[PDB]
Amino acid sequence: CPLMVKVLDAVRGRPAVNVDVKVFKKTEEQTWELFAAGKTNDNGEIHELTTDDKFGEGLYKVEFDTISYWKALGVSPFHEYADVVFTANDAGHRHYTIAALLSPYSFSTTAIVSN
Amino acid sequence: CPLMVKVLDAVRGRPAVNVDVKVFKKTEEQTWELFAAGKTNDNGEIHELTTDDKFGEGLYKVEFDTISYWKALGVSPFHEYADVVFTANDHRHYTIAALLSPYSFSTTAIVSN
Amino acid sequence: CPLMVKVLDAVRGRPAVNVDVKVFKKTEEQTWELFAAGKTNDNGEIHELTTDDKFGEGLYKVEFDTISYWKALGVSPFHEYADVVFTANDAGHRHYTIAALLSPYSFSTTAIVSN
Amino acid sequence: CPLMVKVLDAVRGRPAVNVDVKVFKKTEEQTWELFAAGKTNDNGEIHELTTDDKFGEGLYKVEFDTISYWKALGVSPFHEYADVVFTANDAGHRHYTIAALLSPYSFSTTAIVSNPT
Ligand SMILES: [Zn+2]
Ligand SMILES: [Zn+2]
Ligand SMILES: [Zn+2]
Ligand SMILES: [Zn+2]
Ligand SMILES: [Zn+2]
Repeated sequence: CPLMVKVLDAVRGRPAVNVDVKVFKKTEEQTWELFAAGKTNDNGEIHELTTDDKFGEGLYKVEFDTISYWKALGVSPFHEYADVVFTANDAGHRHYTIAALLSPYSFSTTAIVSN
Repeated sequence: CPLMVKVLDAVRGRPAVNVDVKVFKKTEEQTWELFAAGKTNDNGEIHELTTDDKFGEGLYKVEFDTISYWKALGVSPFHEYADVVFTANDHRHYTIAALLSPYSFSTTAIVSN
Repeated sequence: CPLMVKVLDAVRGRPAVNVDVKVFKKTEEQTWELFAAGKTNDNGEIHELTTDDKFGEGLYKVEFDTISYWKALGVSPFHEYADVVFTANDAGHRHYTIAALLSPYSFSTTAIVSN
Repeated sequence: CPLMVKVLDAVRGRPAVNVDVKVFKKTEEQTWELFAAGKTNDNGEIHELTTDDKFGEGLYKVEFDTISYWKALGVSPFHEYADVVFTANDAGHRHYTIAALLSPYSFSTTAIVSNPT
């Protein structure tokens, strides 16, 4: 599984469950085309997402729908969403885990890249 | 000054100097239109990014060009760039703080009156 | 396994391997007594730090030896070490994961608590 | 001013006001002696914490009382407190800002170190 996410909620000290996650890929026309999608499970992870075959070289954007996550818990957050944009698989085959730590007015995102 | 940025480098423990920062604003055509731009100074701040008059209600995107920042220091980082998107319903002042590491990016919003 | 750690290196985008982790527990005499110790593996995890039986109610301190970690990579960091202090198991039995993200001049810590 | 703190609350997007802060310094006897203390103001800063004269070489610990901060806002937090320990002024005279970002189950800290030339 070459693209994973792990989302944690810094307010509750729990994985963030039901965070809608879209992955886009940049096209020759310089637009973002929807590549993959899911919802974080009980562990704040998205199983599947894509495959070594269908992945490939290019520029990807992983978007977490943070505003819906917070609003559903009665919190009024700052950000519309949290993006991670990066070039993938251009210097040999890697696996990417995108970790996101969520607070209402703050976010962090960290990439773990393996071989 | 109603929209500020403060950028820190977590590797050096110094403000991040010369980080290209673009601010966009969402339009009725559903596109991002360039609204403001600058480069962080010696304190990692951009000084007069916009003005109370020009900065109305709407949806804004602050973009930090992190890949250039790092590459120029001989580091090969993870992110192409780092976006902060939010709706200003202001009257309020917004500081976007970013902490930069090669494989991690952290952002906090400070909102005042 | 009721007390886990997960340590990531924000410079390399890799789990932080060989970080010395000591766990202390507060005593009646108001001192810290050494409770457990380990070194992060290839995934930045310590695997069996204590056990449900030995890990009771009280005040604990998890210490990461960050200065040795960085110096060994030729970096001269800011912090001597990074501590996480917390009360555990006082409102019923929980499992605790302490996540740390390391940069030379910055450290971040998050707790994940489950039932 | 050679030692500042700046404390932010990640839940509110506001400076964290009235965070109790203590600074300790390590002694020859291997113990922590209280060196300075304050409460964060409206900007989450404590300013005149110490002075270039009083603040020499050594090992210091800056402690934020996060549990009181949160409890006073009705939040039951995870950490008892948050410590930042570091050696200061051993390679020439510097100024230190310790920035802390607080969430109920998460704590983040960054050091900004400058050379007053
Ligand atoms: Zn593979
Ligand atoms: Zn876009
Ligand atoms: Zn158990
Ligand atoms: Zn101690
Ligand atoms: Zn001085």
